[PDB]
Amino acid sequence: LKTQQEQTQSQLAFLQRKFSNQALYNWLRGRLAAIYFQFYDLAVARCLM
Amino acid sequence: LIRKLNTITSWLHTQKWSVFQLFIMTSTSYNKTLTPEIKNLLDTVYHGLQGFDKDKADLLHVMAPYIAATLQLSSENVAHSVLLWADKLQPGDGAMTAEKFWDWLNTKYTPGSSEAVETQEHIVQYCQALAQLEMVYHSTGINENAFRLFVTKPEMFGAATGAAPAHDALSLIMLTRFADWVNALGEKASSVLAAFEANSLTAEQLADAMNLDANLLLQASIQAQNHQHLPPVTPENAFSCWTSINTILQWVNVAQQLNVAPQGVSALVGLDYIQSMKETPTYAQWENAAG
Amino acid sequence: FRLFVTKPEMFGAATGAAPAHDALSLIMLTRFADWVNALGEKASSVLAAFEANSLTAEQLADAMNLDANLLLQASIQAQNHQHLPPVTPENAFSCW
Amino acid sequence: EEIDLNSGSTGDWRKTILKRAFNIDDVSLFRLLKITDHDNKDGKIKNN
Amino acid sequence: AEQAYRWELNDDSARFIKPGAWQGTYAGLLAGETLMLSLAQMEDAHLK
Amino acid sequence: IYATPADPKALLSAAVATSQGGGKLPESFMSLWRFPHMLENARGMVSQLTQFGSTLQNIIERQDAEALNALLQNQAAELILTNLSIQDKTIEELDAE
Amino acid sequence: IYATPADPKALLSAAVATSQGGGKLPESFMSLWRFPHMLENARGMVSQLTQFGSTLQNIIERQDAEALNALLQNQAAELILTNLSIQDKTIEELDAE
Repeated sequence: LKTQQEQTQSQLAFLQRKFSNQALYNWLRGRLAAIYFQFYDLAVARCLM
Repeated sequence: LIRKLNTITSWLHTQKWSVFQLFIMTSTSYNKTLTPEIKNLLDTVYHGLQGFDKDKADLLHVMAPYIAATLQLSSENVAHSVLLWADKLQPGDGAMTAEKFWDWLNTKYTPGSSEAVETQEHIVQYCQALAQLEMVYHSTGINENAFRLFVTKPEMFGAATGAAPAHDALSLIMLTRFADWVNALGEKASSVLAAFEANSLTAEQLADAMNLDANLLLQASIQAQNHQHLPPVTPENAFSCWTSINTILQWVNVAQQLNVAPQGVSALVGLDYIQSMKETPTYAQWENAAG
Repeated sequence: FRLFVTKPEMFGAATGAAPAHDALSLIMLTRFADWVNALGEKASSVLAAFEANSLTAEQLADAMNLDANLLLQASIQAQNHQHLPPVTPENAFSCW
Repeated sequence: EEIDLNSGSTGDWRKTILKRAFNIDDVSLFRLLKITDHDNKDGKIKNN
Repeated sequence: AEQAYRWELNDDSARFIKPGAWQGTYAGLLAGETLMLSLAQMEDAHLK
Repeated sequence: IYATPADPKALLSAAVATSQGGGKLPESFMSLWRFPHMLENARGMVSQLTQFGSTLQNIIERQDAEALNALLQNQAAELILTNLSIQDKTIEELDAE
Repeated sequence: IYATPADPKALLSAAVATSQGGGKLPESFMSLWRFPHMLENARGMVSQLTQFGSTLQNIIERQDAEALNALLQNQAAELILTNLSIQDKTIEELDAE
């Protein structure tokens, strides 16, 4: 069981420093959402033209 | 003080948080240091807001998703709420605003350079402060819109009305108990909180929410109004103010505990020894209460 | 890890020598890592402060949940007695 | 004997007798009365 | 494209592509999409 | 008389929604371009918009998935604690035996 | 006096971030091409860049997954060892009984 704890914590540590983070997707979605709003306004401007 | 320590200790033990976990949230220390995480926020808000016009849109609103990108798992509405709270609290050795903040970003900041203006320290604080408030939303687990109501109008949660929303152990546990109350309402919760936004929320409606008899709630509000409280309870604010709701609810819990109507609770509290120094209660009155 | 390879000086190396690749050094690195994870969440703030000479007692105090005065008195006590690597106010919290 | 079974009322010992007899508070007793008679506009019982 | 734009109108002070879409942390992902916003903006100013 | 702990309670979770609405339509512009050319131009732009759409959506769903993963590792790492304390009490029992 | 091992401590993991920033914009060039032709050329280039983007992203996420997978297999293969020994001790127990 002690080993198992060190197992799980180890996996958890992975979740921390694996390249695909919680943070990575947070910034990724944040930025892409901002750019998506701005780009919607520009494309609806086109459609209105 | 003893009452306060007892209450908060019992509450932390109840909810499995050490004192330290609470300190990092309640307190206004804010260690100033340039962490990689903060550097990343500053970068995302810098390149994000490169072109901003005070006229076209609100600063906070344009800014919201950008800081939400840096903090772990927070939505946009969450981020905005955090910013309103930030600007209300002014967290720094130098009082901070999203405006002062943005001023410093656009003015004196340069990405990927270690050296920077010492003013950064005040600003660094601001950042960790945002993260702090973020935790409060997640930690207490309040409804997102509700959290926004809290920061926008802390007044309805019994605040001074002239003050920034409270960042206290007392107010944090309030937030928790409110969240838990909403969850107790369950499916009806949206209807309830919505009604609480306007003066729409009434007894008989909260009654339909908590599966209690409407008359129980109505009698409870009456009885709360009749007796004097530290925050008084009046027909106008019985269900607009959370504090009045918590009070009236407490009347319900006591009454349901003694298996009696609020009517009985009034007689019981009437039997107070110092209060009845003025009109001494009948023996027969005591018999009535006993019955 | 990058800090260790770039400035082995800050981990007690000769300062004119290549960062150490010895069993003793390996255990140094390990006890360092375990110490960092003990810092846990504040670790970024800690390491950031360790980058400059910014890292101080009273602040590591907020990091390790210990009393500030405990660490400050600890520093005093370390500085007075003679150690193999001596400790002076200037290098007490900058050198690991 | 008129017995006040109004939700928001403290009444004669008779109300109390009804309550011990049924193990009910004033409130649920009032609902009970409403199920007894829907035309009883005021909280009165004939006691019969 | 920015330069040829700064040519077609006499305005040479036009700044439509700003650093930096690419980011050091992260793979540098979203660099491209961010750029195509800058381009889309440029086309908007040009057409108006 | 023998006290009976009674009927462990169920837990409730809140289902609440966001409401956001927009004006929102911006003032149109008159293009020196003929109809088919602007039609296909707005077409190109809109295709790029939908593309940002599917990429954004994917990003959100994957964000939520990493969240769920993190939640799992944390709560499991918590359960192993009490299980550990349990093991120690059962070996304590073996010593009593 | 009966010795009590007291509690089992929980383990902690450090969450640390990388920070890198760029200047960075390189000096512009004056192209002998007219505005729309360069607009659409640079457009083409940007779609090719983004395409590389999503492809690269996929590569990383799949890399991370194969890694997590490897860890899982390694550590399970390590638990089965102690389990095998546990079994050796239970057959030993049956021989004692």
